[PDB]
Amino acid sequence: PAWXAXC
Amino acid sequence: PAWXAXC
Amino acid sequence: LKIQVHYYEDGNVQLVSHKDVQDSVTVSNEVQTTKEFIKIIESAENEYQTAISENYQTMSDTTFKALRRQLPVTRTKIDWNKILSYKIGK
Amino acid sequence: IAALVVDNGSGMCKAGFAGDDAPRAVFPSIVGRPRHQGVMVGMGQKDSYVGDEAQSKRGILTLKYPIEHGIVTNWDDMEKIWHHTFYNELRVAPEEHPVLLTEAPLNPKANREKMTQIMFETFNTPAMYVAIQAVLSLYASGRTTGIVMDSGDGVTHTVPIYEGYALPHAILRLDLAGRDLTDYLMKILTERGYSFTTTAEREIVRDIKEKLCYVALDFEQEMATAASSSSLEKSYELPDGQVITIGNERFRCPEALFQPSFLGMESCGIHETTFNSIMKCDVDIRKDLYANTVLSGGTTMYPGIADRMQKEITALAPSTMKIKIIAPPERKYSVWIGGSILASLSTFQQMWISKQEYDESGPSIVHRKCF
Amino acid sequence: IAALVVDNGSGMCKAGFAGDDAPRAVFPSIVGRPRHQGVMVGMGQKDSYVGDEAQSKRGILTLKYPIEHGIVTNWDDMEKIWHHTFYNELRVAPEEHPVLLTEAPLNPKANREKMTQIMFETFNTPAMYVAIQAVLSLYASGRTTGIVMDSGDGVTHTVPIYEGYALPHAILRLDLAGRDLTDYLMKILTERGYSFTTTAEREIVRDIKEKLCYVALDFEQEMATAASSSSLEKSYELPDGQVITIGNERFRCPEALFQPSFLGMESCGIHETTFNSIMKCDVDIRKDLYANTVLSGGTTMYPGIADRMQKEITALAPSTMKIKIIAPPERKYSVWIGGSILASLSTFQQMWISKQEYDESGPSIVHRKCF
Ligand SMILES: Nc1ncnc2c1ncn2[C@@H]1O[C@H](COP(=O)(O)OP(=O)(O)O)[C@@H](O)[C@H]1O
Ligand SMILES: Nc1ncnc2c1ncn2[C@@H]1O[C@H](COP(=O)(O)OP(=O)(O)O)[C@@H](O)[C@H]1O
Ligand SMILES: [Mg+2]
Ligand SMILES: [Mg+2]
Repeated sequence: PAWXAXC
Repeated sequence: PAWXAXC
Repeated sequence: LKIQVHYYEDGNVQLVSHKDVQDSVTVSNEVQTTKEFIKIIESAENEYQTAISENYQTMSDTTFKALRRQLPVTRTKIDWNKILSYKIGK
Repeated sequence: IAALVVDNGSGMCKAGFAGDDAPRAVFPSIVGRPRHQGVMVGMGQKDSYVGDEAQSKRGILTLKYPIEHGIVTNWDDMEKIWHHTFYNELRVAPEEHPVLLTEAPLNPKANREKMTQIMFETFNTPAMYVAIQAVLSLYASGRTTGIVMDSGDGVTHTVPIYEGYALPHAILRLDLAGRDLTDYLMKILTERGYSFTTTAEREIVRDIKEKLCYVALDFEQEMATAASSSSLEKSYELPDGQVITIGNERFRCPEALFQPSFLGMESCGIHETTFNSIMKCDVDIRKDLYANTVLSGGTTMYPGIADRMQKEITALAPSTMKIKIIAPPERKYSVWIGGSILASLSTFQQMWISKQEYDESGPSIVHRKCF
Repeated sequence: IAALVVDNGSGMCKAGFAGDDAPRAVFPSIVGRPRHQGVMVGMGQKDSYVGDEAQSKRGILTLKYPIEHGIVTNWDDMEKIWHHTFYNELRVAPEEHPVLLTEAPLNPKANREKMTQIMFETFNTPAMYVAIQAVLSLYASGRTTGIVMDSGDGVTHTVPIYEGYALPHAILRLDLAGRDLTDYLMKILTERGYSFTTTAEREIVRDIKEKLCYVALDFEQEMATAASSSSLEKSYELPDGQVITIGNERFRCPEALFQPSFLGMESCGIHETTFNSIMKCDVDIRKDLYANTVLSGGTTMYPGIADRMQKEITALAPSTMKIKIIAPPERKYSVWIGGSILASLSTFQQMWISKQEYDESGPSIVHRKCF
C-alpha cells in the first residue's frame, strides 16, 4: 500500500 | 539451490 | 614434372604424381633467358612442392575422411546395445 | 494398450496417451499448501492442492514448484504431481500402461534414479523410457538433422542431432530460463513502483510477461524510442482490477536471453550458446545445422524472438550461409508432440525398459541408457 | 648484468633471473576485469587485475586468459601480463637486464615479430632471445637426447631432441591440455549434481583437478573396484564450506589423456602422439629415444601417470626396446629451469640479439631464420 500496486 | 553445489 | 615414393616397413604406402606445364616467353639476351627459364623452374617446383606438402597435410585428411571417417558424425564411439535396438529415423 | 507420455517440464506438465496429436493434460506444475489456519470445518478442506486447483485458490496458498532447473528438488511434492497426472488429469491406472518420461540434458544421475524408482515402485509402471527432451523436439518437426535450442521455465539447452543421433559432447546447458526472466521482470516492474513479492504475486508477474513482453529486434534504437515517445508503452489489469503500465520494461525483460549480464550471469546469451554449440560440431556438418535451428519450449514464444535469433546468429556465422531459424507454431508443446510421435512406433517399442528388467538388475539398466 | 628468463606458458607465467634453480615469480596468466560497478570510490579500484590479485578478487571479476590453446588472442592483454611481470612480480625495470622469452615450435612466424617488437619497443630490453620450450626441458633433465612430452594448460608438445637439436619434422602439436582437461572435470562433476559455470567457477574446478584426480593403472579394473566399494571416495570443500563427495570421478577425468574419444577429439592420446612422434625419426636413433622419454609441464603431475604411460607406450613399441619414463619431482618447472641454465652460458651471453642489433635491423632480424 505504499507502492503503487502491490503494497 | 537446486543444484547440489551451484543453484 | 613427376614424383614417386614408396614405403614398406611393415605394410605398404605409395605416392605417384604428375604436373604438366605450358607457357609463353620473350627472348632478349643470353643472361636474361638463362635467368628467366630458371625462375620458371624455381617457381613451378617450389609451388608444386608447397602444394604437395601444405595442401596434402590438411585437405587430404578432409577428402580421406569423406571416403571413411575417423570418428562418426556423432564424434562418439558407437554403442552396441543402441546400435542393435534403435533403427533411428530416416 | 496405449503407453502414457509425460513431459515433466519445470513450469508446466504436459501429458497424454501415446498417439494423441496434442497433450490432454496441460497444467502448471504447482503443489500448494494453506498459508493460514482453517476455520469453517464444514467446508472439508484438503491439505495440498495441485495444478489448476492451486491456481484457482491462489491467494490462500503458498505455491511450491517442485522442479528447479530440471532438478526435482522435492520428491513428495513431485510424487503428488504424478499422482494427480495419473488418477485425476488423465484418469488412468499407471501400473497398467507403459510410461514415457521426458528429461532435461545434463541433469544429474540421481534425478533419473529417483524418477525410475518412483515410477517402478510408487506407480508400478510395467515398462518405461526416459528421453532427452531435444530428441523429441527435433522429431516433432518431422526432420532428423539439426540443432535444437530448447528454452523452458527452468532450462535453456542446445543439442546437435544428426541423422537422428545426438552429439553428446557438443551439448550445452544455460540455466537462464522462464522463471529467471520472471525474476528480472519483478525487479524492473519495481522501478515503476509495482511491487510483487508473494508467490501469488509471482504468478501475476508470469501472466504479465506472457502477454506484454516481446523481443526487440534492435535494442539500442528501441530503447532510444522508449526514451522519446510513450507510444511503445501499454497496460494490463490485475486480478485486483487496477491497471498497470508496462513500458521500457516490455523489451528489457526478454533482452536478457541475449544479455545474461543483465541478471549478473556471466554465461553467454542464447545466440552465443547456439553458435558455440554449432562450432563444437565437426566442420563438415555446420551447414546442415544452419538450415535446421529448431526452437522449442514455452520461453521461445516471445514475439520477434525468431527474428532476433536470426539477425543475431547471422553475425556469429560467416557470410554465405543459409541461416534459417525454424520457429513454427506448436513450439509451445512440441517436446510432448515428439514424444507421442516416437511412442507410436515399433522401433521405439524395442527401447522401453521392462519393469522385470529393472527389478532383477536394479538401477544398473538405467545407468547405461542415460549415457 | 644478469639475464631475466620468462616462460610464456598458457596457464601460469614462470619468471626470474638466470642461474637460479627455481623461478622468482609464478602466477596465473589472467587479465581480470570488473564484472560489476565499483561503488566504494575510496578503494582506488583498478581497470583490470592480474595474477594473484585477480585470484584473490575472483568472485567479482571476469577472468580472461590471453593465451588460448597456445596462441596469443589479444596482444594488449599479453602486454599487461608482461608489464606486471617486470614491474610488480619481479620489481625490476626491463630496460636494465637481458631477457629470454620461451616460445612454442610451429607457432606462426608473425608471432615472433610481435613478441620481439613488444620486448624491444614496449619494454626496452637491452638484449633478447626467443627459445623453443621443449629443448629447455630436456636440457634441464640433463640428458643430451630423448623425446619430450611437455603438457601445460594449452598445448601437449612431443619433440624428439637429438644431439641437442629439435627435429622439426617429428614435432606433434596436440591441442589437448590442462584447460581442455578442466572442462571435462566440470561435466563428470555434473553427473553427481555439482555445478560450475562462471569463469571464476572454472578456476575453482582447477583447484579440484590439482588435488583429487589421479591416473589408474588399468581403467575397468579400478572402476569395478570403485563401483563395488565406497573406499575409493574422498572430499574437498569449496570456499562456501560444503564438502563435495567424489569417487569414480577421480580416475575418470585424466583417463581422457589416453582416450581423446571421451571428449570427441579426433587427435590421438598422449602415449600415442609420443610413439607416433618416435616412429618419424632417423631409424638408428629409435633406441636412443626409447630409453629417454621425458615428461614435463604441469599436467604431467597426476599420481600413477608415469606407470600408466609405461604400460601404455609398451604396447605401441615393438617389445625389448627398453622404454623408460623419466618422471622425478620438480618436473612442474623443467622448461623455465632449462632457460635459467641456458642463460648462464658465456657463449649464450654472446649470442643474444642485442638492443643495438634490433635498433638497426628492426623485426627483419627474424626473416633470415623464419624462411
Ligand atoms: N506467450 C508467451 N510469451 C513468452 N513466454 C511464454 C509465453 N507462454 C508461455 N511462456 C513461458 O513458457 C514457460 C513454460 O513453457 P513450457 O516449456 O511449456 O513449460 P516447461 O518449461 O516447464 O516445460 C513459462 O515459464 C512461460 O513463462
Ligand atoms: N599437481 C597437479 N595436478 C594436476 N594438474 C596440475 C598439477 N600441477 C599443474 N597442473 C596443471 O598444469 C597446467 C599448466 O601447466 P604448466 O606447463 O605449468 O603451465 P603452462 O603450460 O601455461 O606453462 C594447469 O592448468 C594445471 O591444471
Ligand atoms: Mg520443457
Ligand atoms: Mg609450459
